[PDB]
Parts: sequence; structure tokens; C-alpha cells
Amino acid sequence: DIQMTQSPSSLSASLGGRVTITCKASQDINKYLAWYQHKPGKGPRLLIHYTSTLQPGIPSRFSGSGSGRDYSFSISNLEPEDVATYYCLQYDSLLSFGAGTKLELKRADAAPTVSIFPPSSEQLTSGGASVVCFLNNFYPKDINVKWKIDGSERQNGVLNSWTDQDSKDSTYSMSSTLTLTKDEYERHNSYTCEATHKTSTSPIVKSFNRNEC
Amino acid sequence: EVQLVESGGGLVKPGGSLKLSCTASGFAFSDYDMSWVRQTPEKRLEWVAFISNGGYSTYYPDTVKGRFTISRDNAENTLYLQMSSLKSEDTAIYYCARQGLRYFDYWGLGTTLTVSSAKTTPPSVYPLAPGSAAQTNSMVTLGCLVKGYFPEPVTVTWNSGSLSSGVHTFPAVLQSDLYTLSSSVTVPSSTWPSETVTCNVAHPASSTKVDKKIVPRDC
Repeated sequence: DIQMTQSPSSLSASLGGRVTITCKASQDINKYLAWYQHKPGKGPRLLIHYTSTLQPGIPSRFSGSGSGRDYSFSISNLEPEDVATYYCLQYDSLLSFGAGTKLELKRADAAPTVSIFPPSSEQLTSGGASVVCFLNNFYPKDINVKWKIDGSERQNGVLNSWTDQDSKDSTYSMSSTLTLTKDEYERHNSYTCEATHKTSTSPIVKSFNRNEC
Repeated sequence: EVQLVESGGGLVKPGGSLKLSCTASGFAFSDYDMSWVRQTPEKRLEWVAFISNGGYSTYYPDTVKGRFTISRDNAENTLYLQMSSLKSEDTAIYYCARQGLRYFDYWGLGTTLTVSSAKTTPPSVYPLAPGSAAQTNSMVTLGCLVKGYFPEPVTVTWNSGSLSSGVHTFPAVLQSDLYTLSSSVTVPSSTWPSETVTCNVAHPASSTKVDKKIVPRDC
């Protein structure tokens, strides 16, 4: 009926800098545009209505502007607590949101702390074997995790999971799990995960052998 | 003060039916237009249903028209959303919203609906220990693999909540009909296995609790 295309899907920015999100309507919406901030574990917070009127109690660091079809929203002196996802909302005819913008902060590069974990006795008795590898507190977000079994790269059986930006230190973390059957897990000796990240020329390699204990 | 509290979310099979509720307090409920808004897992926000203050006007987007019914009981300060013929795309967190104004201002915190054929299943919980003194210096990372449960969520804590600072619990990932999740904790190595470290996992939908303890050598 009326589409809002919100123009950066994601973005990283430094503390003290400025952030701008554009929101573009399919037809003229007569300045009937509101802006929402959405954090994990809360309902959306109304920031601005009628294109640029600050809701009461909203920092003056937040501003909006536009007319006709094209609209802008800005945060001026970025603070750590502006991390969130933001949405525009037209209310000229019916209601619809832009797809949203995920805002995260820049920090100095951090290298990942890598840890590998063998399958437990409990799980082996069950007939399964997971090898878990944590890549914790790194920056920036982009990281690669590679698994090798006896030196051959392995892609099946791998489940990756990744956190959102940590509120305490602005780092990211990621978890990778290679799940085999017990019989297949016993046919091989070495299990290694390699973390490739721009903080290092050579990947961080962590490895397990069923070779003592 | 203006308060909106949703309830009744849960797990429902494709084709099935569920009725959400939203309880209001802190304002003249019968004076206000009301809406439902959902947040999809791709983090999209979608106007689900609208109802006028007296209940005589109602609006639905085409995605849910003919399947969703919004109603309200003004005597009991309660708003309802009746869903039927539920589809996989209806999986979302459903928000109650008050609409004195054209735009939303007041929201609830949401109730979750999972539409899926997968059956309820408690998780298996496995310890994650370094072992062999393989990699161990100043701090040591321990973990906890939470495997094969449905539906979401689980709650993971460490030492029944005493260890809260060095913790990463990772989002669950679905592997046909079952979720897996992991959780890491970092403590000083002079305190483990010195003192004990145990992860606790509660799965609401199966009412299970499991505390697993992390034991020196996993090798």
C-alpha cells in the first residue's frame, strides 16, 4: 500500500560521531513520519513524530527532517547507549515501517581468544560427538572459522552462532560446533579450528587430539 | 501509569489457532484505539491488527486478513488477538500497542508465538572442559553445550548466577526440529578446579532443570 525503504540496513560508527538514516516513501506522506529506537528486551521507544518533533524526554542529539517522500534521521554526538535498531514509521495512510537499521559502535581492533573443547563422556555414551570452539571478544565483527579433521577441511556438521555487540566492551563473540557421530569421531585423530581475523597475519589455530588423558 | 502486558503466547502447529491477550492498566482503557504489532525473526516490524476504542472499527493487513480477529473487552481492560490457520510466517513476538495517536507511543513488552510442527523436547546438557592442561594459563574458559531442545527458550546461568561477568551465551541455532546453544564462562585458573564451576539450564516448555558441573579433564 505504502512502502518505506530504510536505506542503511546496518552501520558501525565511532563514539562522538554522527549517524544518518534515510527513509524513503513510495508516495508523498505529508511529513507523517515517526522514528523508533528498539533495544533487546524492550518495546520500541518513540523518538520523533511528524518528521522532526522530539518526543518529550528524548535527547536533543536526535533529529529528523524531510518532506514529501524523502526523510532523514540523525544522531549527532554518538554515545554508547544509542546502540539499537531504529525504525521509521509512516502514518499518512495506514501504517508501515522501514525495514530497520542496526547500529553498533567502533572500537580498536581486538583479537579473538580461541578455545577448543572435546566431546564429553556424557555425549559420547549417547552416540554423538561435538567439538566446540569459542572465538571470544574480537573486533571487528568479520571473522572466519575453519575446521580441519586430520588436516582435511570439513564443512558438514558445523553450526556457527554469533553474538550481537557486547554492551560492556563493544567486542563480538562467535561459537562454532562440529557435530559427528561417535563412530565417525573415533576414525580420526586431530580436530582443529582456525580463526582468521584481520588482527593477525596467520590464523589462530586451536586443536585437540584424542591422544592422552 | 500507562501499562500494557501481553500473555498467551506459545507453540502452535501449522494450521492451528491461538488467542493472545493484552491487559491494560493506568488509563481509561475504553477511551483508546488499540493495535497489535509483531516483530518477525528477521527483525521486521509489522502492524498486525487495529481496533477502535469502542470495538466498532477494525483493520488488518492482507497478510492476516481472514485469519486474524482483534477484539476487546472494555469492562475487563483486556485486548485480544485471535489467530487461526496459523502459518510459519506468523512466528513472531507480538506487541500490544495503545493508539491515542496516529503513531504508536506506548507498547507492551511482547509475547512470543512459535508456529512449527516440531515437538517439545528437553535439552541435553554437556560440560565443556579444557583437559590435559592442554591450553591453560592465567584465565581459563569453560563452557556448556545445550543440545536438542524445542522450542525456545532456555535460560543458562553459571554457579546459579554467582558468576555473571565473564559469560557468553550464544543465540540458539535450529538444526531441523531441534535447537542447539552454547555458553562460555571465563574464570581465573587458580579458582578452578580449586572451586567448582557448574552451568544451570532451565527449559520452560518442558519444565526441566539440569545443573552440569565442569570436571577437570575432558580429553
